[PDB]
Amino acid sequence: IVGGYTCGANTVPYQVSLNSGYHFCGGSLINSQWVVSAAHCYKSGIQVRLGEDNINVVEGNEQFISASKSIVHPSYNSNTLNNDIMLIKLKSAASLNSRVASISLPTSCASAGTQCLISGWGNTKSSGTSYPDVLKCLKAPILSDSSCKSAYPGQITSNMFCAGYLEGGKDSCQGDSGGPVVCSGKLQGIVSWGSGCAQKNKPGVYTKVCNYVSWIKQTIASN
Ligand SMILES: NC(=[NH2+])c1cc2cc(-c3cccc(OC4CCCC4)c3[O-])[nH]c2cc1Cl
Ligand SMILES: [Ca+2]
Repeated sequence: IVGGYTCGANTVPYQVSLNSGYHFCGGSLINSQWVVSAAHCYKSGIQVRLGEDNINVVEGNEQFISASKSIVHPSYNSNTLNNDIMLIKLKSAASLNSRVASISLPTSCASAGTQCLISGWGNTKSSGTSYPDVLKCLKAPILSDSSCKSAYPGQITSNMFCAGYLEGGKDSCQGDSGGPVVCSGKLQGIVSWGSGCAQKNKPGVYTKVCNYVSWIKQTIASN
């Protein structure tokens, strides 16, 4: 997160860190045994780390659970990043409490201007790499589809939306990938892609979760 602030320990209880010997992507807990992340964060050997604040220090509240299976969307396209969503089933259910809790899936899509919270342990510099130890937060609005398409002509599908600031300075970045975009208490987006981080007129592009709720529900129900 570039231009964001320290969230505060466990203030984002649905935030998870996907770890393979180091933090590589974020994710969101949607129930005690399932997490939603981005398809481009897929790899084998994933350990899901819940209740984390400093990812390099065991401070208490952490639950480390191995992923039993990861389900990348069948129509995921790695060239366009269209359908960039993946479901990870945990080997055992997590113990939910005030520090580890799930986030609700949306019943409707959000509108432009809706302010959302994006969080993660991704890079905090736009020019260079600085990864943080604790969780960073950024409040950002969903942009209108004309502004989004004008920024990325020909690259936005109906399963994506842009959020952020066209003036640059505040944005999500690599490492925040797969993590949550929460608006009014509902998971509306997944950190997917953008041109650089916090560059002027190049907002972040997010997977539009409201278009996948029946898919998530049917897939969970059958696995
Ligand atoms: N807000 C933005 N401008 C932005 C920037 C990046 C940058 C990435 C990104 C860059 C390099 C590698 C990535 O994933 C690899 C690391 C782990 C597996 C795939 C990214 O997600 N994702 C991004 C997502 C966004 Cl929304
Ligand atoms: Ca920790």
